[PDB]
Amino acid sequence: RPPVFWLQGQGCTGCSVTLLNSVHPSIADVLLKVISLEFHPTVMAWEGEHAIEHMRKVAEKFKGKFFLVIEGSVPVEADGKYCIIGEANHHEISMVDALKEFGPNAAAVLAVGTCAAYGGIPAAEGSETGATAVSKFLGDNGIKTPVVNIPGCPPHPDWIVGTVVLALDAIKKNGLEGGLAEVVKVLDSDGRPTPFFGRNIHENCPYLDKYDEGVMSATFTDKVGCRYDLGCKGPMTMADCFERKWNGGVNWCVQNAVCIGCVEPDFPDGKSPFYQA
Amino acid sequence: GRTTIAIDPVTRIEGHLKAEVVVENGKVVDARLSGGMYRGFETILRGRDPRDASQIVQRICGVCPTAHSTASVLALDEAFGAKVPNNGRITRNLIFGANYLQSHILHFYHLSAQDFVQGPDTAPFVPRFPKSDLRLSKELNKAGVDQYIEALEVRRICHEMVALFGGRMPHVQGQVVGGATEIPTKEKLVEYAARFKKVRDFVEQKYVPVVYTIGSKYKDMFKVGQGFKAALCVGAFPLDNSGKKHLFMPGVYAKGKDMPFDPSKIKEYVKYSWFAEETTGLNYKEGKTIPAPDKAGAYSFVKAPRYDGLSLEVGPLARMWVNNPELSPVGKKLLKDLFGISAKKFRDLGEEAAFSLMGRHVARAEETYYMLGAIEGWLKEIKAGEDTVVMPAVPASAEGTGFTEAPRGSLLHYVKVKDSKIDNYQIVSASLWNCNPRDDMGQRGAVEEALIGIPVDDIQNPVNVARLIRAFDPXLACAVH
Ligand code: SF4
Ligand code: SF4
Ligand code: FCO
Ligand SMILES: [Cl-]
Ligand SMILES: [Fe+2]
Ligand code: NI
Ligand SMILES: [S]
Repeated sequence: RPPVFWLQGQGCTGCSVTLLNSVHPSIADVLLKVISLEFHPTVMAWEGEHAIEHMRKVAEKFKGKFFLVIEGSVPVEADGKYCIIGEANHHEISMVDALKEFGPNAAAVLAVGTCAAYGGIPAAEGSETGATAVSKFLGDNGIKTPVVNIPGCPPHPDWIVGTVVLALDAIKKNGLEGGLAEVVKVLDSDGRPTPFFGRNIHENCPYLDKYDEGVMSATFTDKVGCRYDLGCKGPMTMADCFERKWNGGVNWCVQNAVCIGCVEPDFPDGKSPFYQA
Repeated sequence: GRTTIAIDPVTRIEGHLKAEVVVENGKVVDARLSGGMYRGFETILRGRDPRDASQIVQRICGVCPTAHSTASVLALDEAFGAKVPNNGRITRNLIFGANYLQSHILHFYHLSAQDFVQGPDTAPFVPRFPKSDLRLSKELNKAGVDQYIEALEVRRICHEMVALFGGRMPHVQGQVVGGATEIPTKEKLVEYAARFKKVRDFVEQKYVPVVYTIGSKYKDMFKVGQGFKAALCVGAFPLDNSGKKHLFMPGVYAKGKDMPFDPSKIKEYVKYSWFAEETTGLNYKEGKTIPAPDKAGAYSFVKAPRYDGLSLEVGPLARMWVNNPELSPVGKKLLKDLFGISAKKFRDLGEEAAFSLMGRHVARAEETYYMLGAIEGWLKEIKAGEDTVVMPAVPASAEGTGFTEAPRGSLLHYVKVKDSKIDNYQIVSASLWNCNPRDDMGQRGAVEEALIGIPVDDIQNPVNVARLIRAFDPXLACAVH
């Protein structure tokens, strides 16, 4: 079980909650059998300066071999004062600082959620914190650590867990450098694992017949027609929600209402207004 | 003889919180809480189609998104003039109430229980404080761990209930201005009730008992954490279409006195918050959010809300105290057996014990039980197949306010629409009421004050600082937004 540090910047913790909803494997199995989640402020036992010190002791022991999950975007305005994630040595730690410290020494960075991957809502029109995507922030600072984007607001648990297993199985078969190269090969131009983001929702939507017939729902509660006029962004969205659906398979956005394109890099503004085409 | 302790991050909460206390003669004598992360939803929302708000604002928090969804659609309902169908009112209650169960179960087991239970000998359950003050027997402790692990599946099932009519979770698609987007079918109501049975059983047989049990091993924790002993409830879960009967009814409790809830008496101070000096003292209808991250003297991105100048707390304790319902059966039983206390209604714990570190865990477990009956009712009240939504037009100019109770306390959204776009949007959230800094008058926030008097007999293992905080179930993403 490789060591994993989970750092939260400008996040809503939705990435962590969706992971707790993992079915196969259960979250208990992921934690106890797949990864060693050494730092995670929402669920870990210790606290404060000691939790940070523990992470540093593990980071220094496993330099170059630990995996760094980043939730939320990184605010660069005001010298990082818009996201303080901890304090050690009477020294406040910003997300900018923390990412410069640990980013270089990770085997890989998993930017989970649209905020970390692409900037998302904290980076949208009207914001003023300098919210920055992880891959951009690292490049801007000369950090060459590979980044895998697992977007979505939130991602499906299978997308996060699935990508970790994908990379761990690659690394077992081909070693660290070779395994990560095999991973990059299966990323699309937006950094996303094609197993989960390789198919367009609309092209696979069960209401595609109604769409072509031009039969549109006019009220949300009308489950016969296509949802396009209500605002469905399925036609511009790459995810497998039509197949694996959500929360143990009980529903998904297009059946219930509309797709809002939460996995795409221009979320939210490029997918807004949500409730008109 | 004064020692200052700083804890950043406070873990097993949601979001970014620094706690700084001064310890004197083995007790906290001063406290400051800093919400360290800001996003600025109230400015981000400006200029948008108002209907977008009921998706955007959920991203305030991924633990309680259905609460922000609810407050937003209620505010939009008033602004748009939308008459929500009766069946949609019930569907909303089913969507939202199911996350009350998830959030309360999540909090006690996966955030709070490690305060009292030693987990397996692997990360993230180790390492921890050498002297963690973990008092439980080997037998009860393993029961703790067994229930923690079971709670993982139970809370996942709660989100399955949410998603059945809500579309997915976190971040529901199923609540919009005008009602609910998916009519409950008989088939999916069975799927909802099937899961509800499993959660009910876990709540009645495991969660409520273990809170009383574990508390009995920590009776000193009922004698600290009283703070201001002042509470707020704004009402939640409409029981009719008149807007006057609710599962939790509004009310304020302060200085031993019950008083009605008047929202014009809410103001948000910013002297010790990182916002422009000129924006202080505002009611939410005139609220302003101008970040000032370098402003001297400030130490938090959380505004300081005050009710008529009062610093109040919110949450299950606040609601159960204000509403003073009947206690659960097993609560009466175990208060008798394990604490030598005779009680029928929630206030029979008395003010000192209810307003305590461990009392707030008790209030949360009791409320979880209380909610079981509400949901059962709505599963009977709902009419499979009946329409749940109206499709209202966007108003050119309007305002609305949505009031509800999030799992962690009172929540309101206010929206002002101008030119068919959002002109102002102001959020007064639950952990805002609990985890705020001093107001312009130097009065501390609710948890800042409740920390006063907490025991720290071992400055190197100061476990009671964060234990007290966790009893309030904080969510700093909600508090700052
Ligand atoms: S517009 Fe939306 S609902 Fe219609 S076919 Fe495409 S994905 Fe399906
Ligand atoms: S259906 Fe659309 S909005 Fe819903 S989770 Fe998938 S990509 Fe996101
Ligand atoms: N519950 C929840 Fe979130 C907070 N605090 C809100 O409101
Ligand atoms: Cl909620
Ligand atoms: Fe606010
Ligand atoms: Ni929250
Ligand atoms: S929350």
